[PDB]
Amino acid sequence: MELSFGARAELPRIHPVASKLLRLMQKKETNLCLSADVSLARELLQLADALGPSICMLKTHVDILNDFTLDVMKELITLAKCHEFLIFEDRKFADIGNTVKKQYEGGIFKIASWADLVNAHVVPGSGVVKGLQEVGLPLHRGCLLIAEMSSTGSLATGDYTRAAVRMAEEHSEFVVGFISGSRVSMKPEFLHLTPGVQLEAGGDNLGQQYNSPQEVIGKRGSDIIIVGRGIISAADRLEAAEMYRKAAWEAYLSRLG
Amino acid sequence: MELSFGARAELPRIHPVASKLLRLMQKKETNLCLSADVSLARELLQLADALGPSICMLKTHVDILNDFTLDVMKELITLAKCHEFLIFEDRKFADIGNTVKKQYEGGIFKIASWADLVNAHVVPGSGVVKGLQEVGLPLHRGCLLIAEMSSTGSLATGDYTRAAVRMAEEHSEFVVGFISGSRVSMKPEFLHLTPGVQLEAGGDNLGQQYNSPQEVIGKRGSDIIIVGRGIISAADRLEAAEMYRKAAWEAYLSRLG
Ligand SMILES: Cc1cn([C@H]2C[C@H](O)[C@@H](COP(=O)(O)O)O2)c(=O)[nH]c1=O
Ligand SMILES: Cc1cn([C@H]2C[C@H](O)[C@@H](COP(=O)(O)O)O2)c(=O)[nH]c1=O
Repeated sequence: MELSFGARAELPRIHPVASKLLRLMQKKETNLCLSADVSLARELLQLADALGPSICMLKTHVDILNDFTLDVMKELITLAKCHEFLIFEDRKFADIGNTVKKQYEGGIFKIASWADLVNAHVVPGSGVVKGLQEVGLPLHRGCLLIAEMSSTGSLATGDYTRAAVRMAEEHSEFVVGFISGSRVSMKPEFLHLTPGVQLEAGGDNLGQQYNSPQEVIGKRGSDIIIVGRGIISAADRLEAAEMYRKAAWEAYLSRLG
Repeated sequence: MELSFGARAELPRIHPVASKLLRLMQKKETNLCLSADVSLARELLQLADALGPSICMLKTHVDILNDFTLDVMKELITLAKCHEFLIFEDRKFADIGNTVKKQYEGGIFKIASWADLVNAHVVPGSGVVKGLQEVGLPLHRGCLLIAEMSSTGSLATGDYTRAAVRMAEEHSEFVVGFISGSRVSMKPEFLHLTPGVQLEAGGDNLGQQYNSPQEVIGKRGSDIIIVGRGIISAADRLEAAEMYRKAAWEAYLSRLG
């Protein structure tokens, strides 16, 4: 018996960040996360403003933002609050717990001070989560664990995926879901976000592999599609975002029955 | 048949950045990499200058450097040239090929412009290496693949480690070695760098596990020790670096018989 996003937002064990996300997904009829893989602050803010109404989440990539400052982040947060979407930073936390804590809080980027969500690879073992949560829990943040990857030759399969699920379900005070290609947890409190999404079949020239919104949401049971080039390379980015939103949303409704 | 670092520098298939490293290791009698996990440029540069003569490599951590600028990295290059050590940036590239390319070249940090070596996780598949290579190849950079991890619960074991070795073998134009706990390749062109090293037994409270220089160089067959807190937390970091250098160097000499 599958629950709607709005009902999942109310589950007793839901994490506050997941609840906030699920409520705005339901309100706005969007389960699309825009991957904003851009080099300029002006492009990031322009896309966030123009596409904000169509998205539940914006995945930032601050490591490639040539003119990052914390003032840009302040402005991005203003747009996120106005249009109602969460900010998910791309950075791949993937080190021992002692140093990921410093990477999350510190440096020039101060990721924990503006990202609602971050993601981590599980390869270090659960210390990666324990280190992140020492920063994320005081800042009321959530984390996604990379349980599967979309690229050719991915090693995030089999027992590796199972380890990611166990690590999430044992750190539910901080971990709110997964980056995955499919549903991997049977617990409805966890979110599933799927990159490697385009309307048409294909890939890229460096190992990316694409599946459609209907396949990943409808057949594979994921919750949210993450789309970069399928939107940003389109002539009309607003229309492209709307096409992806409508595709992902219908696929969700049809699985819901 | 074990070869000295100086002889390995002359191997037919050696990459130019590995040859440079192996030659300075032999010249200076050091197989120590300092893990400069500090948040201030002045401390980084003071450590690089004082410990430069004792190290073959300095592992930077720019994501935690609160006052990073490219001018700081210019001064680090000057010290690296003066004292003869390589610069290895910590950032754990762990994305699809198309995005890691941009992360390596771009943003504020412009890692490829100053780092001799970078490291990647192999979980995405070989596209991670191909994307980095598209930037680093003409710059005579090299990459290290994370084949094993030192932390409790590491998933970099078994077939995962074997996949890392195969990926390195198959990309030897750019991959010059491993982050590992032991020798994982039989090919002497490859470097093995081992973190999780301290003179004393123990660990940390976030899953780090330590082994001694004698164990990891002498018994486990690795080439270089990566040492952070064992040096950084000492009152006199120069004396500590010298203790680690002598331990790792004499363990290496023991192998040669
Ligand atoms: C963990 C993970 C991230 N991503 C990231 C890389 C890009 O920032 C984004 C996909 O962008 P794209 O839609 O332009 O291919 O998602 C994957 O594509 N696959 C994965 O498995
Ligand atoms: C890939 C990898 C990196 N590292 C990094 C994290 C730190 O920057 C450094 C170890 O620092 P430490 O000597 O203070 O524990 O090396 C590991 O400790 N283990 C690993 O397996």
